[PDB]
Amino acid sequence: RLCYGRSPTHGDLVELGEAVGIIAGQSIGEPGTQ
Amino acid sequence: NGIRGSGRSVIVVG
Amino acid sequence: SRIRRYQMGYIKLACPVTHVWYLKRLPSYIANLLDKPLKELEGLV
Amino acid sequence: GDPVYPTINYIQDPDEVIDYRGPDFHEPTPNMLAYLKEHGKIISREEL
Amino acid sequence: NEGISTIPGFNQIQFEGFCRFIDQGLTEELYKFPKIEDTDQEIEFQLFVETYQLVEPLIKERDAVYESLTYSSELYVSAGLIWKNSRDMQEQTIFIGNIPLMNSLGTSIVNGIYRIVINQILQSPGIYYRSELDHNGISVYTGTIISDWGGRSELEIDRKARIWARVSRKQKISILVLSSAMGLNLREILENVCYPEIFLSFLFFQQRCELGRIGRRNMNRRLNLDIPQNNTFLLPRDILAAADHLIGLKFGMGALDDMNHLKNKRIRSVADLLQDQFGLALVRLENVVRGTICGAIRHKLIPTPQNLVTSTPLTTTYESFFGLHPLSQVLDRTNPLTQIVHGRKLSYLGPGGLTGRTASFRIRDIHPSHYGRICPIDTSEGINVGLIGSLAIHARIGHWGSLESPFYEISERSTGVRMLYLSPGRDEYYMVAAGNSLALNQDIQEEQVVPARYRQEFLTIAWEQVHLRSIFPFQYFSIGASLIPFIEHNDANRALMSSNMQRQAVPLSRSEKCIVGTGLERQAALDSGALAIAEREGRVVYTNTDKILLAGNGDILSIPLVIYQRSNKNTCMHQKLQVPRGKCIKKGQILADGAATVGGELALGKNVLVAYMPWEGYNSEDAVLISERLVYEDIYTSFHIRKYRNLDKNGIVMLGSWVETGDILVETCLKLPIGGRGRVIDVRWIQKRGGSSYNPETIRVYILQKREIKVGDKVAGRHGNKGIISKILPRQDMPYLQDGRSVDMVFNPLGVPSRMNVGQIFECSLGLAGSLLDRHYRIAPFDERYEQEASRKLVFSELYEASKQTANPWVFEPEYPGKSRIFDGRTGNPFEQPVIIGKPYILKLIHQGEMEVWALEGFGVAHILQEMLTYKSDAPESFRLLVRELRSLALELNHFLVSEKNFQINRKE
Amino acid sequence: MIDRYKHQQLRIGSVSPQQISAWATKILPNGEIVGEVTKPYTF
Amino acid sequence: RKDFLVRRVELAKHFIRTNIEPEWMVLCLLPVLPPELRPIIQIDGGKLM
Amino acid sequence: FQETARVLAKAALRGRIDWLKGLKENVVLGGVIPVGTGFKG
Ligand SMILES: [Zn+2]
Repeated sequence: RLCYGRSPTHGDLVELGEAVGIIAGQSIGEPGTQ
Repeated sequence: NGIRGSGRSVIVVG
Repeated sequence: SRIRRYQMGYIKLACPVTHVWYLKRLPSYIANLLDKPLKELEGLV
Repeated sequence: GDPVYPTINYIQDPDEVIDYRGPDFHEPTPNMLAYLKEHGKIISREEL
Repeated sequence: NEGISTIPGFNQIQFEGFCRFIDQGLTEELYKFPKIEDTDQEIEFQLFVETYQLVEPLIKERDAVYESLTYSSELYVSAGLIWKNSRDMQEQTIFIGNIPLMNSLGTSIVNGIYRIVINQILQSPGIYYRSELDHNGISVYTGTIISDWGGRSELEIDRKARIWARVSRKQKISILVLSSAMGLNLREILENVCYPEIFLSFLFFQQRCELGRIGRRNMNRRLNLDIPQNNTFLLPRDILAAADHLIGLKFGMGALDDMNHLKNKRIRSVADLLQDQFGLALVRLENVVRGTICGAIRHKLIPTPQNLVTSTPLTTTYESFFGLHPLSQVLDRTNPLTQIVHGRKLSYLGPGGLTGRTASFRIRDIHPSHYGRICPIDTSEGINVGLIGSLAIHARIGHWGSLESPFYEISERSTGVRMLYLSPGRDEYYMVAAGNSLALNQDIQEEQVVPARYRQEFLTIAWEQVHLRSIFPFQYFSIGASLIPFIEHNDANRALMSSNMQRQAVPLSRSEKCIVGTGLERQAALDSGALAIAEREGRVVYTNTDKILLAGNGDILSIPLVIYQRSNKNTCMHQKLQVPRGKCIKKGQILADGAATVGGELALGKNVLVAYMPWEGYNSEDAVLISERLVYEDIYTSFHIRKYRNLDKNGIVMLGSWVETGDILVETCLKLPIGGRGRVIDVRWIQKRGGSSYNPETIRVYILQKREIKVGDKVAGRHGNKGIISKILPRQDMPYLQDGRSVDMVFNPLGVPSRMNVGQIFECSLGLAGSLLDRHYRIAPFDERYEQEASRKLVFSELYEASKQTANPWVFEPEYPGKSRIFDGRTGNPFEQPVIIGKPYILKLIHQGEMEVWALEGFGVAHILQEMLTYKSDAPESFRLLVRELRSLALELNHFLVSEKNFQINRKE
Repeated sequence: MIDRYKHQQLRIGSVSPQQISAWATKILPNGEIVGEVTKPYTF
Repeated sequence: RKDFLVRRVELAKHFIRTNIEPEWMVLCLLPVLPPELRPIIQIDGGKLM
Repeated sequence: FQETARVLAKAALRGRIDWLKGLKENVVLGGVIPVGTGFKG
């Protein structure tokens, strides 16, 4: 949790069990269309 | 060869 | 009828044959295990 | 002011049936069978 | 000679193609038929192309479609020359097979289904001299010689001479040895080619040499040879001149070529495809007759040419072609527009063509040679973008597979005026200018500048240098792009969107002509085929709903009428009468109307009063808030026909039955699906299939559904505006004008600056003016060539005339011309800003994975994902399927769930 | 905080000429061994 | 040559401690895919899918 | 996902034991994905 940091979805530390990899992949891929 | 081988409807604004 | 979908069969072969991707492919595990180039073995087969 | 190109060229009567025998329409397209039968490309059933 | 003074017919391309085919291709294919000589003791003959007789079909068109038989014509040839050894000529008229016939519109009926043949674009045989960029040294100049079949033979050039060919597998194919093996002497080889110094310093016949007729012309044009047109073989002098031009281009004496140029591409038509199919059928027939000869000599019996030949190969070949070829497609009978815009399509993909992903990005973009020949607007959206295009209006095939465009000479010659058709390669050398001559600056009027096009480049030149001149308005656009009024005020993207949406129009019950039009709807309705045109002159002596009787010079001609028939895409077809009894008519004039046509003009929609304003967020997105008047006044009502206690004794549903969702009519009994309910108009028992068997697989039933305009339907205009109906409001709740009339539709104004459409406002204002003045307007595109701001004057003059003749000052208000103040329907208070008021022409439209798993895993809903996967699939079923598929290839899988308490392994199967 | 310690191991391997018989060979009432396809036509 | 030799060493070290015999690469017996996994809808009037 | 030919051949030759510690592994298997509500402990 401390290496990742704060999640922009809710505004606190990332909860255990959150798929940060899929979120990162989507957040990097979806701006490529525009 | 063995190796190689909900209702969709329009949405409106409410 | 799911037992039919799960049941399988077997066929006995009079002469042995060799897997498709164990030989022809660029990584030839049989050739690497037999210390012989692919030319002769291809020939035997 | 008034336009240089006359507007009367654009005005068309609403209850008007278009006459295709006019200066701005091509010749009537004949039936393919009759057109090819007149020129002798296709022979009739009796004449055969 | 037609098309130089007026717009040509929309079906002339396929007409002339089929005529050329049935005129020359059949004989050309029968000439190349081989001769089979056998059966010495028996009496036989060979294939003599002397009779060549085609008999008219016995069945009629109506009958064929009704009974699902192909409409075709018989072929009887009396191919008799001489026997094998009997020394007596035994000539018998043998029946080879049946050849399909094309209608006047271009559609062929095969097995009861209207089918069309779409043209194809591909490169032409010849040499191109492409300069491939080289990383090291000078740029390598590679010249590719294309043959008629599609072969490729390249010639490379390195820093040195290094004249090698790419025909062989190796990089160096010894072009010198290849030229020596051709049969030419070495001395003559070094003496014929120019610059013999570098030549001396430098130390297949199946498809490559078989160049086509156009290939020889292209090679003689690109090079400087004078080989006669009869020769169609690749001579060694061709390769010599190719090497000479390549080594000359290496020194700077040469010019590269562009494969995107229309002069480098050839247009195939229905004639070429049908000729190839006839050739394949003749090959099959030769094989069949050889086999039956080998069988008859075995059976020891003298055969008969009638019994020796079989009518199977031709029929089966044409059936397979019309059924499985990518170019052969079914006709789209949604509206009379799709019937005329479907034959004008050009396809880059297909047999021997570029694929979807294989095609480079340079092929899809527009080329300067496409002007007046290929529409720059029409393009099929999707993965196949840029590969499907529409043929221009003033375009035809130029005897060499090249599409040409008309042009007008403005040079001081003997005649001074001649509409010339110019090939895409010949037009580039002339000065083509599209500009008016309304300019005078104290000169001879010939020193004035004008935008012109020369060598695929735009430049402004004087009026003395121009050679040709384009004078037709619809010369550069297709049928779809032309039907858009005020196209100069819209973007090309919205023009494409409107051209796509006009195809998806539903013929309504009662049709009305548009107040503001482009003037091409007349010829569209003429070439549609849904209008009964007179084939003879005379008086109409008997008018009835079923037929019309025309009496001319004693002879009486009976003309049937389509009464509530079904199209291919569930659309009713009906024809109404427009001529009273006892009036005179001429050939080519309308006797009966048609569907989506009134008065000989295309009518795909109605005129409705429309205001542009935000209304309670119901039109925040692209959405329309319509009035309830369109529901009870039968404005946007349409018919749809689908095919599949009420059951009779035999089991079939009787006529007049009102089936409902779930009712059965004939699993064992066919049931109407969800959403389908209507009156059963007619039932036909298909006891005999025509599939060569009497198959009562089922009895065809037809239901009619009158679909009233409701919420969710898509309404679209002719300028790219699209809207989904969100709410229906009563007449009392809609906004009302100062005259007291409630508006019918309310559109969102914010879309106008978003999609960049300005012509819709002109159309609305001019339609309102025409509705008040009882006038209809037909405007040709690009009216600004007459004067600057011509459309503004045309609209405002009519608005003011309607405001002054009829005392309606709210129509044209000087403070804001084109805008008027309206009121609210609920509170009766005026809005603080004026709104646009007009009567536009609104059309009714017919259309009413791993990423999800990734999103569900991102949210964190594991149970929902598991449930969704188990519902989509139905140890799980997917795991069993995978383990079975893997163990079918000698691969073992095990789950091996290990328990952490007692430390034991449990295999789960 | 001790985890739940779930352990699942999916193993892959090449089958043996002896293990292949464990899939198709089934028992019968008379006792005759069955599982072999000896006829080319299936229907 | 040395890469082939290293790959041979790596391949030979596995078979010593993997219970997988190397003579199983040839098919002395062939498996058969189940019927429903193969495309089979129904049989009616001698029809074969 | 990409080769599907040699990635299975080498795995069957080595006799690889795969522990289902991923997402798409359990997706293809059909069990609960150890992400979010499925992540226990
Ligand atoms: Zn304008």
